[PDB]
Amino acid sequence: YGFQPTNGVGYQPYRVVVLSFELLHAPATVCGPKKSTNLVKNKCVNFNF
Amino acid sequence: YGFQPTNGVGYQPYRVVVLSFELLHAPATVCGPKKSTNLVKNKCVNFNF
Repeated sequence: YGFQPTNGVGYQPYRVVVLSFELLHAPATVCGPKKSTNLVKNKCVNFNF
Repeated sequence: YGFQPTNGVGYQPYRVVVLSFELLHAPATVCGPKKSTNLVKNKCVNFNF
């Protein structure tokens, strides 16, 4: 490449990262800040197990 | 000014410094990177006093 600070757009260097990840194949182990709550029973509730 | 990294030449910021010299009126105190020599006399020589 010929990266020079005087070059116009379409020639300046860009930094690129691609994120790939499997939806589900096993016990998942990568995810963010969801607060693990307690456990309730014998009631109609919604859950995010 | 509207300096943006996407701006083309003729709009990116430039840094400028100007140096002005007075042409000597007193014992000078800003000399070049020269080294002095011993003093001779009674001989045809050239000098840089």
